[PDB]
Amino acid sequence: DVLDTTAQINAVINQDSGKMVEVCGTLKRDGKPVMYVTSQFLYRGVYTDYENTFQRKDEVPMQLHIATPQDLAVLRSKEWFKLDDQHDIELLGQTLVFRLQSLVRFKNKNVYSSVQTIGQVLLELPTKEIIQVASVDYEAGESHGNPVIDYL
Amino acid sequence: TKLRKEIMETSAIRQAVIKETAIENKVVNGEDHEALYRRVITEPRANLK
Amino acid sequence: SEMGEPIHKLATRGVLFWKELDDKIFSLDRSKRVAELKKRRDYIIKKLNDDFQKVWFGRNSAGEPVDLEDMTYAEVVHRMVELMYVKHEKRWIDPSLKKLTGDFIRRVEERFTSVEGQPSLLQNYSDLDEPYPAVDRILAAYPEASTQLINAQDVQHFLLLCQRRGQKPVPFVPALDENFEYWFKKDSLWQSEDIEAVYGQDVGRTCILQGPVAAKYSKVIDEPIKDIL
Amino acid sequence: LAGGGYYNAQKMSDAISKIEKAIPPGRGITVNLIYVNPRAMGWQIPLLGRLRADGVPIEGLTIGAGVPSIEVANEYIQTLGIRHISFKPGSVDAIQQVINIAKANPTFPIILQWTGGRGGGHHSFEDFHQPILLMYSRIRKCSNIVLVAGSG
Amino acid sequence: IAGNSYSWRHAMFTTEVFVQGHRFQTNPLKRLFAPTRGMYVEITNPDDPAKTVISVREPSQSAKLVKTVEIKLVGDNEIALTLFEGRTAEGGVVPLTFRFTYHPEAGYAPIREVMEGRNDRIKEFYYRVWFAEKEVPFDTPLTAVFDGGREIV
Amino acid sequence: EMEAYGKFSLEGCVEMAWMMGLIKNHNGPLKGKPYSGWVDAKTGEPVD
Repeated sequence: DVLDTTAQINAVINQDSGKMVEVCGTLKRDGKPVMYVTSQFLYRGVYTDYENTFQRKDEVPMQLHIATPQDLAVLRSKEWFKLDDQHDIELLGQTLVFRLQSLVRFKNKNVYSSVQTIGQVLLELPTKEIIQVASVDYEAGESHGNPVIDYL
Repeated sequence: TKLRKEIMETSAIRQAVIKETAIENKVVNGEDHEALYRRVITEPRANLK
Repeated sequence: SEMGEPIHKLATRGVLFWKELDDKIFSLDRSKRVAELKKRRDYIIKKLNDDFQKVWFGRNSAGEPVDLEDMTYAEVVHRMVELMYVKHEKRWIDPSLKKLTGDFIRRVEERFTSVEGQPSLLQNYSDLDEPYPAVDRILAAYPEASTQLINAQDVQHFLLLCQRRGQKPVPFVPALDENFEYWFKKDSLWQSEDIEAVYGQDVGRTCILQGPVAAKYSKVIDEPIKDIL
Repeated sequence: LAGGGYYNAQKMSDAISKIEKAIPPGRGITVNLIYVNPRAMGWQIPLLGRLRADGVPIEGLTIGAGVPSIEVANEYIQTLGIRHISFKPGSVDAIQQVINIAKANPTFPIILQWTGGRGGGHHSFEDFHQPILLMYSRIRKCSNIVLVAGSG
Repeated sequence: IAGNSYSWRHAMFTTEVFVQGHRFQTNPLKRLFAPTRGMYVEITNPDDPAKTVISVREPSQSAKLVKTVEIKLVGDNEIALTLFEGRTAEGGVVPLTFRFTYHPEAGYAPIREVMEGRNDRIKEFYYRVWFAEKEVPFDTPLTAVFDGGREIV
Repeated sequence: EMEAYGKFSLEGCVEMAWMMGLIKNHNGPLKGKPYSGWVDAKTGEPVD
């Protein structure tokens, strides 16, 4: 085998024990990724270099069921909810899939200095079609939680 | 029955959204921040002049 | 002491009266204490008012000393400010004591409102930063608060507010109750370190600790320590 | 450093790490804890011990008003990584206490700050001279002791 | 190993507190110079302070005693605490060194440690011991993707 | 109050409720945390 070793830093956050680094590796072979070796390391000790701490989590796939014009009216009323010019399929009856990604930067181990969530809102048709009925874009700084995930 | 709906429906949405955006603030700002910035309505007592 | 232990203090006017009470008041069993305080009430009140770290929180609008129970709601909110906010420095002796005065204010509000909905005129304690200016405004929206005295209930409330956990001990004396000891000799040092706070700002009524023999060995003030050593 | 004016765990670890940063690098800090305040001294002691383990320059502890029990001191000595320990006795037998605390750890610095009746604030009813004049011999016969005259 | 002469070599094996910034730290020489099954300690030019050199030799795994630690001076007071790790990426004994100033000014903490670069300096070490390349990508952004290279099993 | 106005003010309720013995003034610890003011005579609880 011939394997091409690619890696990037998925997160470096300073826990209490020390400071930690998350390494996501991808071993490719014949141009195609074969297995991802993730890994965490611990520079143990006391750290306050919060200027460079951050994380890219893949938010848990979630399933939101619109059932009332009240429900839909709120899912639209959201700032971060951006409906698409695909089809005007009544989002009323069906349910939606929210597969999101997000990046957070820390300041206090308790308070995110800034957070951004991007994702794709999916709908499955009766035909088993998967469409990007919309997408998710939200970002704020000095946040204590993720208002998008929470809603979901 | 149409008019019945629309009215109840728009009010529902309207006051629902409020609760939503109210919750959003408790997440972003934290319990402490949002708490300490709410109109403190005084509760009446009784003084016997 | 607080704990009941012996102490060496600069025998100031205050510390002298404190010694007196050690002997006439704090000498008697917990019970018979209140009795004696009532027989010498106004004598202990003069000595408080005149030359002690802590004053008698008793004065009326006309500047004369009265019973806490004879104070008006206004006079109290005002007297709280007078005794916890140093005018010529524009600071509270501690953020907690600001909160105190602020809370009781809120109380006086509630006592004098009788319909629901009306919000507070003190929505954030940020207002009491420059207090004497804004306090008069709040007290203004509640007319009678200057007309009638504290509801006997509110007196008790006031008094429990001056004891709450997580607050600088009150800078005065609320009454000659069963806790007159706690009121009098709790937290007495801090005032020696910041005399600008003290009533009238004289050390005469303050607790400064000194050995009996190391008092002669000091003759120059404000000597750098690098030097002395 | 008079620990008896630090009610809050945060304000003590604060003003302590203000001192570490304004000091002839290598200088040790000495905190003075009141023994008849076992409430506040409850958090203070494992606070110091915890600080030292992080690097904070505390190598000296002083226990005032009351002489700890033999095993009460033994903990302090071998728990919080201090280099010296200082007791303030006030009576003839209070001294003998300290001596035994010393015989307990014949390999450890025990500064025996002796105070007399004429001290500031909390003062015994003892005379400066006759207690020392009576004990001196025994005190000396323990090498760990640093007989430090004080008061007046 | 301290001797009777009030030297820097005496203060290195006396003070258990090495000052670093405003922190104390346990004298690493305590763990380094703790008795071992067949260790060797030499003191070259013993009574000549500025020229004294201290070295240690412990038995390798199945081999004869090898060079492990060394302490000497440089640029006046800067003491060189050096470690020598045999097995590396380049099959050659790579050295790691911590630098220390020494101001007998203050008798309590005669020894301090040279801070600046310590992180980078040590990282360099590892890099050389892992890939045998002394040149180590410092300024590379963390957004960066990292190449490990082609590889045949 | 009754003869003239026809019902009790909040001030009147508290007065009646006091003499009827439905509320008594309490001033001391109540389930640990201290407290002062009106208390339900039956249920030792406090009352606003």
